[PDB]
Amino acid sequence: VNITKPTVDLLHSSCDPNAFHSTIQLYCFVYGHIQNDVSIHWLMDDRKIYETHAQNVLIKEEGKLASTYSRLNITQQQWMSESTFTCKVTSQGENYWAHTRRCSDDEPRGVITYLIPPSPLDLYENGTPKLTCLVLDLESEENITVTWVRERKKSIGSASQRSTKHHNATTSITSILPVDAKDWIEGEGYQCRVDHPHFPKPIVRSITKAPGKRSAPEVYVFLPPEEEEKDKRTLTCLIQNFFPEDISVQWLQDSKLIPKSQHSTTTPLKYNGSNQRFFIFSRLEVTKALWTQTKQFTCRVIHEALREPRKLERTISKSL
Amino acid sequence: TKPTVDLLHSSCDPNAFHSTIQLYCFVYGHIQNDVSIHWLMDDRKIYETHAQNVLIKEEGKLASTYSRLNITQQQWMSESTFTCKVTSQGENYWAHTRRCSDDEPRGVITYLIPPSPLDLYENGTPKLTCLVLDLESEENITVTWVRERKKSIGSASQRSTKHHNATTSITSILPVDAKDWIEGEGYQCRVDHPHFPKPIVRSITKAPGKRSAPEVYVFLPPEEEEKDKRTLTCLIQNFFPEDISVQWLQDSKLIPKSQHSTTTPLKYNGSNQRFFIFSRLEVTKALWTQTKQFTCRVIHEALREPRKLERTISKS
Amino acid sequence: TQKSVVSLDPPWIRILTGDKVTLICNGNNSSQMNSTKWIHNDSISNVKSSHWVIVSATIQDSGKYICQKQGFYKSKPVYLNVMQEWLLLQSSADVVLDNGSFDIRCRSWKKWKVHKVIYYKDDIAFKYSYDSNNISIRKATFNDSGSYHCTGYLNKVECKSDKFSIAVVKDYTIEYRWLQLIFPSLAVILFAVDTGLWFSTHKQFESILKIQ
Amino acid sequence: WQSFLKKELEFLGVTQVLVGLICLCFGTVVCSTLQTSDFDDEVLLLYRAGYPFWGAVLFVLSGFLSIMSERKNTLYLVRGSLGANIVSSIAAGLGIAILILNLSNNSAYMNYCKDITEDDGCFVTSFITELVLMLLFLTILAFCSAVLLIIYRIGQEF
Amino acid sequence: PQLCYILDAILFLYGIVLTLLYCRLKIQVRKADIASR
Amino acid sequence: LCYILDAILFLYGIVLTLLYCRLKIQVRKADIAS
Ligand SMILES: *[C@@H]1O[C@H](CO)[C@@H](O[C@@H]2O[C@H](CO)[C@@H](O[C@@H]3O[C@H](CO)[C@@H](O)[C@H](O)[C@@H]3O)[C@H](O)[C@H]2NC(C)=O)[C@H](O)[C@H]1NC(C)=O
Ligand SMILES: *[C@@H]1O[C@H](CO)[C@@H](O[C@@H]2O[C@H](CO)[C@@H](O[C@@H]3O[C@H](CO)[C@@H](O)[C@H](O)[C@@H]3O)[C@H](O)[C@H]2NC(C)=O)[C@H](O)[C@H]1NC(C)=O
Ligand SMILES: CC(C)CCC[C@@H](C)[C@H]1CC[C@H]2[C@@H]3CC=C4C[C@@H](OC(=O)CCC(=O)O)CC[C@]4(C)[C@H]3CC[C@]12C
Ligand SMILES: *[C@@H]1O[C@H](CO)[C@@H](O[C@@H]2O[C@H](CO)[C@@H](O)[C@H](O)[C@H]2NC(C)=O)[C@H](O)[C@H]1NC(C)=O
Ligand SMILES: *[C@@H]1O[C@H](CO)[C@@H](O)[C@H](O)[C@H]1NC(C)=O
Ligand SMILES: *[C@@H]1O[C@H](CO)[C@@H](O)[C@H](O)[C@H]1NC(C)=O
Ligand SMILES: *[C@@H]1O[C@H](CO)[C@@H](O)[C@H](O)[C@H]1NC(C)=O
Ligand SMILES: *[C@@H]1O[C@H](CO)[C@@H](O)[C@H](O)[C@H]1NC(C)=O
Ligand SMILES: *[C@@H]1O[C@H](CO)[C@@H](O)[C@H](O)[C@H]1NC(C)=O
Repeated sequence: VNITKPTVDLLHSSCDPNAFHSTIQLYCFVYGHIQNDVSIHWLMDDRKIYETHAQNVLIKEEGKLASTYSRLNITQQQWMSESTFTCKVTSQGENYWAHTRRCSDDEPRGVITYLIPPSPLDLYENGTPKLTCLVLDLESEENITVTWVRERKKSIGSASQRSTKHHNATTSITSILPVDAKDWIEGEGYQCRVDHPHFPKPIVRSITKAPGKRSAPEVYVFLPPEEEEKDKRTLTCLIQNFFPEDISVQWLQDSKLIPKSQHSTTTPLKYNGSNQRFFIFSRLEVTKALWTQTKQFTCRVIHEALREPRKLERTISKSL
Repeated sequence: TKPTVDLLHSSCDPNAFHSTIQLYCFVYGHIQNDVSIHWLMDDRKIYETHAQNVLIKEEGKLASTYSRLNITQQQWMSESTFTCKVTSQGENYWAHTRRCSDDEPRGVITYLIPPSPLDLYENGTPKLTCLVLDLESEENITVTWVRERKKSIGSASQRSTKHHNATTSITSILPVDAKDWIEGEGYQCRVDHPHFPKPIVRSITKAPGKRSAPEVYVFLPPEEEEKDKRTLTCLIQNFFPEDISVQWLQDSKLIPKSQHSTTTPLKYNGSNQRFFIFSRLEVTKALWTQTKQFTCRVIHEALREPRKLERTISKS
Repeated sequence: TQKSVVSLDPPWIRILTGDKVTLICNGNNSSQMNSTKWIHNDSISNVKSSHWVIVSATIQDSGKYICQKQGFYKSKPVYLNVMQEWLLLQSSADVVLDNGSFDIRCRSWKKWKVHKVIYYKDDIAFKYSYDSNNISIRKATFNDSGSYHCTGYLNKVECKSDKFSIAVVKDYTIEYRWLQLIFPSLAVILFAVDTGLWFSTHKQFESILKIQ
Repeated sequence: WQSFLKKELEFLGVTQVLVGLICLCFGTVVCSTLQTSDFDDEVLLLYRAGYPFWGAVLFVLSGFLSIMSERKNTLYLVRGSLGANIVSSIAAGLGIAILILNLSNNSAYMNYCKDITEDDGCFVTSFITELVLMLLFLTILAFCSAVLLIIYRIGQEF
Repeated sequence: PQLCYILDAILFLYGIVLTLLYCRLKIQVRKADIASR
Repeated sequence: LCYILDAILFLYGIVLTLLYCRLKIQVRKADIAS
């Protein structure tokens, strides 16, 4: 069976000051595909748009060939932010693309550097903490050197780096430096430097652990509410009175780990009147059939300020 | 018959040089064996069109077609008005387009803030706010308000503030009616200045989607907590849209909003959008044991009348 | 006749690499042919014109300059500084007199043009401008002395400039005040010599008085 | 009148040594502290001629030779100290002329200064003017001492 | 300002006169020592 | 502070011109009477 390449367009409407809807309609036309073998998915800056409910409309059929298009609704503020919108066309296993963006000038977009600390789960349970330096908005990956220095000692490990080409014609470079735990508890600082022959000076970002007074978190668990008898059951885990805000929460269903996409955790919120305390809420919603299978759930919390080996579990059981 | 004429156009591909902008105007459902399409720029004729009338589909007497144009980048970035002229059944049909204007001229940032549900469904006095930031000075800045149906608009209350970073901000507050905002009336805030090449126009409307009533459950303080303070929690979930207000009470007395915290809403599980929040109130030990009761009330658009729902927690 | 005056036609005393700066002697618009002596970094240069034109400044142009016209005296030296930063706060003077004037400017490097500029003096903001222009400060008093810096956006990235100290004085410091501390420092040697001679003279006279 | 000068001879040798050592001490600080490329050569004419070096050397040598000829009185240092005194007189007259031209140059510069503390130029010119004045006074005194010892030694053989 | 700058000159003159007058008494005392010996 | 240096050097000149006068009158009364 031969492979027939279709033609993919990406057209859209414009803004209207004399209107009140403030929406932009995006059209991705596909001409010359095969019947019942097409699928159009939408992206915005390498992030898939799940909550849109896009509509797919057939145009015509010419024997063994047909034409379809898909329509997307976006706001005016999303369009005016100069983000790239992509429709990905899948036909017989191959992929075809079309991109669009608001027209602008050739202004030299600056590069941004982010340095993020290791997670407490790798720090205090797994034992392999890594720092990652993220470099964004590069026109090309060539002639870019990313170096790592320390503050107290000198023996740095090997830093593996990777390059990614995005849909918005920008390149990203991420380098990962594996560090030891005890140097991070003791409080030494690291630094990531990014250089280029066209830069006047290197861009330097430094990091260390959060300074302050350490407080161990007190966690509590709640049963499903007494007014709930529907098809789903909600379980809660209130964790409060801790500093700093770096914390890790994971649920355990009968001593088996639950994936991180099955539960959500709120952003930490400060309180206690400049005493620097935080609280979060952890929510995990299961169905009635999973709840009624005599399981035994567990909310496990790992924090720096806890006593060794730095973990805390509370048990929710329907019998007790 | 009324053919549907809409104008769609291509734009910048960041992966290509893309010096040609491509204009399309579609004639949907027009009568059979008709239509001629002419293109105009800045209300003047164009004879270098090279249009290609391509047949789309045929459905009985109705038929569909489109025309295609080839313009340069500098003819599009000049912010001229391009219109496709459609002559179907003797009648004349129009469809205009331009480039979208700069929403931040001279680095001026504008926000349009919707009314709170407490003012909307309980107090009855909603207000719209147009916050204009990052100004060099107040002078020669005019803020205008536009309705949708009636020309009778309310009086705006404009005030200014100089900030710590030597920037001036202007806030304009327009009182609106609750009924018109309930039916879905749109409003506009137009900011003008002589140095602006184009005015800044911002619109707002009641948020669209499928309405869902929230479910609220209240929790007692935890049984392991016998310390100097007690913590009371309110769980509100399964509500669309995101606009909600939560209040705490002490024997029908309003606790001030600085004594409790609420979390940022989080989307859950798709495909229709639902949100959940947590409201936390921490009282002292002596205040809890004074044989009182506490309530947690919410106000939402999707609730039944009078858009208020209460959950009472007490030890008795 | 009088002392020569050396001035810059782009009068900013802090510039970046690749900038154009023109050094002028006593003052006219006439690049004369072999009539002006120029001294750079305490060394005679080969440029004998009345206008020293630098087309592209380098780090090796950051020294001291003295011009001398024919029939005139040497000039008061001026100082140039060529730096390489993401954001530079320029100035036309680092020390200014009372009831004087100076300008400041926030300038970026090599087509990274800056917007939304905020000017600070001793970590207190006093001026906001969308564009990078002159901020003229007229009728200088004692309150204008402090540390100056600026912030801005290259495209959407916030960058900060290094702090620059500008001092306002009632009179210029003239850098050679210890030279007049020589003559008392010579008198304290001469009087010590006098006392050392007096002690020996009195000892010799007291020893010859015991002989008689 | 010849007995009025035989007693006062080694003091006349001492003052030349003192004038020469003060000349060397005055030249040393100008050699070390001052960055001479910032100032004019008309103001620093006493330094570009090198006067506080050879004047110091000749004054010290003439004073030392007169002192040693007084305290030795052999018939070889006498009639050899007269040459060391007349070359010191020639050096003193040349130094007087050089200091007079430098004083006129200093006055010509200091006409064009509204104050003594305008900048480095007027201050350095004023300091060099005091140096010129109290080198001229010591040069006149040492020249008179050398000429009067020359007169005393000439009148013995006449 | 100018008064102290003038006063260093008369201080120098006083010091010069002082050492020139002390050296004469020094040599006269030494000659008395070498004559009474 | 030029004036305190002028004061201490003037005191030095006063005490040294007193001691010179003392030594001068001692040399006078020694050499006058052989
Ligand atoms: C082109 O598309 C890429 C892919 O989406 C864009 O990269 C994304 O840029 C955002 C904004 O800088 C990044 O968010 C940041 O993430 C860090 C690390 O989590 C966080 O600390 C920051 O606060 C911020 O939220 C995002 O991570 C990044 N995505 C990837 C995969 O690197 C890029 O910005 C687009 N470029 C243009 C010019 O539109
Ligand atoms: C100079 O300082 C002022 C305040 O001292 C800054 O104004 C603040 O700017 C932020 C960012 O735009 C505003 O936050 C926004 O608020 C709206 C409305 O609540 C919200 O919808 C947005 O999501 C965002 O959070 C903030 O309200 C505003 N503060 C005030 C009092 O208006 C200003 O940005 C500073 N300018 C510079 C150049 O640093
Ligand atoms: C270096 C600058 C800062 C000042 C230099 C001045 C003095 C340190 C020098 C210059 C000449 C010197 C004089 C040269 C010759 C003599 C004669 C000399 O007489 C004798 O030989 C008497 C016998 C004895 O030595 O006891 C006594 C020291 C004196 C006055 C010296 C004392 C120290 C003087 C004044
Ligand atoms: C003139 O002198 C200046 C000293 O102020 C020199 O500037 C320095 O140059 C070196 C490299 O040559 C740099 O490492 C320094 O950072 C510079 N200093 C400053 C303050 O900028 C200048 O190079 C000299 N020029 C010549 C031609 O000799
Ligand atoms: C997109 O907007 C159009 C115009 O209002 C509307 O008819 C259509 O239903 C919208 N599509 C979705 C998926 O909301
Ligand atoms: C990149 O590096 C190469 C050598 O590795 C060099 O020749 C070139 O000039 C650099 N810059 C660019 C833009 O290629
Ligand atoms: C206009 O430009 C597009 C893209 O370059 C091209 O496909 C089209 O043929 C052009 N129009 C004409 C009439 O040539
Ligand atoms: C801005 O400053 C520069 C240099 O100080 C000067 O040449 C120019 O005339 C100034 N412009 C204005 C408008 O003040
Ligand atoms: C200068 O500062 C002082 C104290 O900070 C203040 O009293 C004075 O009024 C200021 N001068 C002016 C002209 O404002």
